[PDB]
Amino acid sequence: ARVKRGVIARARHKKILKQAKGYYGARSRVYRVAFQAVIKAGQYAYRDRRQRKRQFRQLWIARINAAARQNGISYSKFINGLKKASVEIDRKILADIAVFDKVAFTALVEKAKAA
Amino acid sequence: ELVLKDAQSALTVSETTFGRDFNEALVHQVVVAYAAGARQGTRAQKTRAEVTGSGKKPWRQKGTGRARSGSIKSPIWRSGGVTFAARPQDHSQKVNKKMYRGALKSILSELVRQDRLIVVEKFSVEAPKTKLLAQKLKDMALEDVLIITGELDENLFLAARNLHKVDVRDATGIDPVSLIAFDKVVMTADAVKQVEEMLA
Amino acid sequence: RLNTLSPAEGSKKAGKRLGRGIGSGLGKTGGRGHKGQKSRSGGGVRRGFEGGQMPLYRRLPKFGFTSRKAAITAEIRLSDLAKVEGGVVDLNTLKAANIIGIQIEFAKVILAGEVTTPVTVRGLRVTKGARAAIEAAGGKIE
Amino acid sequence: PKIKTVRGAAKRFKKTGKGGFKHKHANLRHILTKKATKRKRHLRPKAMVSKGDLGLVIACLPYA
RNA sequence: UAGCGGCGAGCGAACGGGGAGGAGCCCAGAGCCUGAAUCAGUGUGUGUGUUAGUGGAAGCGUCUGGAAAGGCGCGCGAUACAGGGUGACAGCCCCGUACACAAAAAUGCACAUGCUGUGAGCUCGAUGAGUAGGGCGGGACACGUGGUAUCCUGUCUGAAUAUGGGGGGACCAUCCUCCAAGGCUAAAUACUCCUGACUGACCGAUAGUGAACCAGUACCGUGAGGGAAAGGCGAAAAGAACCCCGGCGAGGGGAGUGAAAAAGAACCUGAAACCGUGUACGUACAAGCAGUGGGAGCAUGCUUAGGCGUGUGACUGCGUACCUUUUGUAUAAUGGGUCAGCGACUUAUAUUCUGUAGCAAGGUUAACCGAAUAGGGGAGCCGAAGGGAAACCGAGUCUUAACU
Ligand SMILES: [K+]
Ligand SMILES: [K+]
Ligand SMILES: [Mg+2]
Ligand SMILES: [Mg+2]
Ligand SMILES: [Mg+2]
Ligand SMILES: [Mg+2]
Ligand SMILES: [Mg+2]
Ligand SMILES: [Mg+2]
Ligand SMILES: [Mg+2]
Ligand SMILES: [Mg+2]
Ligand SMILES: [Mg+2]
Ligand SMILES: [Mg+2]
Ligand SMILES: [Mg+2]
Ligand SMILES: [Mg+2]
Ligand SMILES: [Mg+2]
Ligand SMILES: [Mg+2]
Ligand SMILES: [Mg+2]
Ligand SMILES: [Mg+2]
Ligand SMILES: [Mg+2]
Ligand SMILES: [Mg+2]
Ligand SMILES: [Mg+2]
Ligand SMILES: [Mg+2]
Ligand SMILES: [Mg+2]
Ligand SMILES: [Mg+2]
Ligand SMILES: [Mg+2]
Ligand SMILES: [Mg+2]
Ligand SMILES: [Mg+2]
Ligand SMILES: [Mg+2]
Ligand SMILES: [Mg+2]
Ligand SMILES: [Mg+2]
Ligand SMILES: [Mg+2]
Ligand SMILES: [Mg+2]
Ligand SMILES: [Mg+2]
Ligand SMILES: [Mg+2]
Ligand SMILES: [Mg+2]
Ligand SMILES: [Mg+2]
Ligand SMILES: [Mg+2]
Ligand SMILES: [Mg+2]
Ligand SMILES: [Mg+2]
Ligand SMILES: [Mg+2]
Ligand SMILES: [Mg+2]
Ligand SMILES: [Mg+2]
Ligand SMILES: [Mg+2]
Ligand SMILES: [Mg+2]
Ligand SMILES: [Mg+2]
Ligand SMILES: [Mg+2]
Ligand SMILES: [Mg+2]
Ligand SMILES: [Mg+2]
Ligand SMILES: [Mg+2]
Ligand SMILES: [Mg+2]
Ligand SMILES: [Mg+2]
Ligand SMILES: [Mg+2]
Ligand SMILES: [Mg+2]
Ligand SMILES: [Mg+2]
Ligand SMILES: [Mg+2]
Ligand SMILES: [Mg+2]
Repeated sequence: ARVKRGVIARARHKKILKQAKGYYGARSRVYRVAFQAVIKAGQYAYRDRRQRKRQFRQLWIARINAAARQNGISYSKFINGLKKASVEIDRKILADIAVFDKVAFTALVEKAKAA
Repeated sequence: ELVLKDAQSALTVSETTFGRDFNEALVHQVVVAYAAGARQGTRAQKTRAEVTGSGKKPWRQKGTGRARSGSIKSPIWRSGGVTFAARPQDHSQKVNKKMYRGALKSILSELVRQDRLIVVEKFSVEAPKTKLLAQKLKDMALEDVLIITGELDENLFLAARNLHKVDVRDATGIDPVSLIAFDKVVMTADAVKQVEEMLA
Repeated sequence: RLNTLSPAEGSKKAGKRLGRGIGSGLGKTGGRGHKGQKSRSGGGVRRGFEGGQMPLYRRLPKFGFTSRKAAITAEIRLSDLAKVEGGVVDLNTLKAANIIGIQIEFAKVILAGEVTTPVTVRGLRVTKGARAAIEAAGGKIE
Repeated sequence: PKIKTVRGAAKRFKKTGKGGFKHKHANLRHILTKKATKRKRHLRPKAMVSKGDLGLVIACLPYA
């Protein structure tokens, strides 16, 4: 028996165009172009789930290095000082304590000074 | 044995034919085969050979900027094509004698456990009238049935064409899908004697 | 109940359908490589073609001849001996039971398995191992 | 329709009990005086086809 | 399979067996005796059937809606619930349907059948010459001239004629077989331009016929010839009286029909590309597959008295499209303007292998007959033993003078 394939096409195109919804020019409107944009977007989305973790880790270290040199220590010594006193606090939090509770960040720099 | 509903006589029915285990694969195969045998398979499209058009190359190979063609009957053109046009074909398939018999035995054995099978004595309507047949199913307390008889009375047949949930047959003409499809089944003591002796 | 019926496990195998996307595994070239005579529609090569090298069935020499007498002789198995008429199995009576084909003048009983009743064979060739058995059952040949 | 046998192959081969095909050896039609006897003796008896070139033989003569 | 074959590609029988089907006679002529069997026509009978036909069963009260067959409750016919219509899905409103009856004429037939007309039983005797065969050259037979039988012949020739001749696959001799060179012949089988039913795991307007529409038309070609596109308002035209702007126009707006006029003749639904109009945010010191991860601001909704979602996306890290072909492509190699539709591993028959079901030293039927997808029909196939080129032997056998 014959199968008209008109209902199903638009179903699977509309799925894709709805993902491209937002893109500039044809990349939004036109299926052929959108399909590529949607896939490349996926590739990048996958690729940057990895880079998200790196970028933030740089960004924290920068904050900590800045915050330490206010108190008079370079990051490399500050981390080695913390690790030598078996301190387990990660970068993410150190970058938060750097910004927020500077009285608490000061005491970490003393805690690290011992070693 | 199988006791009757208006006698209580000990019918010594065979154990090897009716007391059997169900075999779903075989039954499925036979019931599929029976359906597939019901196809007539009358249908045809027409390939680029049989389409009504010229042989002529519409335009020459090179020179023109268009995409090389050599037919207005080719499947990638609007009008004329269907790459793989079906021909009228025989969809029926072989089922082995013993497979078929075994399936009928297997489905006819299951009705004893389901209690769909109703065995009866002298079952016959008085005259060719649906009014009687329709009323006499209420006393027996049935509805969607397959009546099977050895001594095929014309009176019973005539007045069961228009009745849809009833289907009358001869014991000779029992089927795989027919026994399975209908909810209840009605068999005469002669009919079961004939089926028992036929299947063996 | 008609809709309840399902086949056996591994009975139906779906079947390969070619050219239907990437996820299908096979698709774009229906499991038939890139290019060459084998990939082309109506491709491949005739039976016994080793690419211009003289094929095995021509470099080897032909031998023998088909005998006409070999087609009209049969090898009767001793197990199918006593399945006719008491113990009389000449040729036509053996032929009547559909043990050997019609146009078969000569025939020969060989050893195989089991004799119970005494069988007198006559007008028929018999094998030494069978003759020991047929006599050991009881029946005398000719 | 039915598969036709490659008749040329049917004459040069013969089916055995296990499934293999016996064939007659080559290099024994002519130019025999120069060939040593020890060859001519070993090229006389029938030989089984090697498993490498069996698939060709099975295809070109399927019926026995 | 046996054969044929640059023994390649390929082609490929017959005998014999199942069925379908059945049927046999005239002339190369004489006696007694003759219309008696036989057909080939004319009028003529019933069993009848075909081109007009007729009849042809049985439903309502409520609710919802523009409209009832619908939901809802009791019904009521069925040798009729095949099917089709009717303001939404009808067994019972109408057409029908089974089913019962139809023909003045034109008949299609098959048996009585008077009959221009045609010849039986049975004696004795005949039984198809430029022919069979041959030489040469071709062709047909599965058989390609080959060791090549057999039939047909263009050419050149030439028998014997039932105390006789042909065939039995070079050829020859006994046995078996038939009687050429003269004729007729129904059925099984092929086929559908065509006139009816009936069915589709056939299509549903780019499909299906080229052609659902006034299509083999328009149009193209000197001609042969090629050859399109183009379906649907609504239940019913009830197709918009009359006013208004306008060129006593096109088009529109009110009023009015209708259930509905973003159903108003382009008229069911009305997608996409494509072009618009408003609303929110962004955008005139900023470089690049235009996204992605971060991300303030800004515009906005919810419950709470604080958190969440949607839109936009300043700035900023990374980031050279997709396909094809390739050792290798952002490549400045190929292909694509876009969208919508169509567009590519199928079918039949054989064969081997895997799975799966049946039954098992057995398994299975084909055609076909069949109150028929039952059951008969095992003709046959395949298997149960091979070895040998083969005769032949056979749990062995081949090799060999013979095998430790
Ligand atoms: K009526
Ligand atoms: K003459
Ligand atoms: Mg989807
Ligand atoms: Mg161009
Ligand atoms: Mg173009
Ligand atoms: Mg078409
Ligand atoms: Mg197709
Ligand atoms: Mg797979
Ligand atoms: Mg795969
Ligand atoms: Mg792959
Ligand atoms: Mg390619
Ligand atoms: Mg290549
Ligand atoms: Mg290749
Ligand atoms: Mg070469
Ligand atoms: Mg037989
Ligand atoms: Mg051999
Ligand atoms: Mg070897
Ligand atoms: Mg041919
Ligand atoms: Mg009427
Ligand atoms: Mg009502
Ligand atoms: Mg009702
Ligand atoms: Mg409606
Ligand atoms: Mg009449
Ligand atoms: Mg009349
Ligand atoms: Mg004659
Ligand atoms: Mg001649
Ligand atoms: Mg001759
Ligand atoms: Mg030829
Ligand atoms: Mg001869
Ligand atoms: Mg002759
Ligand atoms: Mg001979
Ligand atoms: Mg004649
Ligand atoms: Mg005829
Ligand atoms: Mg005929
Ligand atoms: Mg159907
Ligand atoms: Mg459809
Ligand atoms: Mg069309
Ligand atoms: Mg259209
Ligand atoms: Mg449409
Ligand atoms: Mg209408
Ligand atoms: Mg004017
Ligand atoms: Mg509207
Ligand atoms: Mg329009
Ligand atoms: Mg409508
Ligand atoms: Mg519309
Ligand atoms: Mg625009
Ligand atoms: Mg600026
Ligand atoms: Mg730029
Ligand atoms: Mg720029
Ligand atoms: Mg960058
Ligand atoms: Mg690169
Ligand atoms: Mg490019
Ligand atoms: Mg460029
Ligand atoms: Mg390309
Ligand atoms: Mg281009
Ligand atoms: Mg053998």
